[PDB]
Amino acid sequence: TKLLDILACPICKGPLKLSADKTELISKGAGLAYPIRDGIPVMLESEARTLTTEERLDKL
Amino acid sequence: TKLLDILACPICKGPLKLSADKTELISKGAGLAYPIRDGIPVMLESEARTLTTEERLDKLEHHH
Repeated sequence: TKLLDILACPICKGPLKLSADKTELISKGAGLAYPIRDGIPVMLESEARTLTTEERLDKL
Repeated sequence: TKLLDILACPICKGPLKLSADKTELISKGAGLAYPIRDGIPVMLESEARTLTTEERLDKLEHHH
């Protein structure tokens, strides 16, 4: 069991992925990216970054 | 690399370990366990459980 498997999106309760630059926790389920600051995942809609269009699309 | 490699205790900045029952992020460096509530790791001292005497001791592998 790994941490990323039990954390969930504060807004949609959906799965989170570690961003490629590893500074955020991505919630596609909500079109949001929670920032990781001072070593804490900042789970607040107020602090989250809105995913860009390209980020919301499916690479597939 | 894994998430636990990037996260640090907000108090002492030391490593964090997922607890046995997976409901807490323990910070031995701070003697606290941060609860994970409904998928959110609430990492504030005011919300943490202070580690017991047994948890704070060094893990003894072999007999003595």
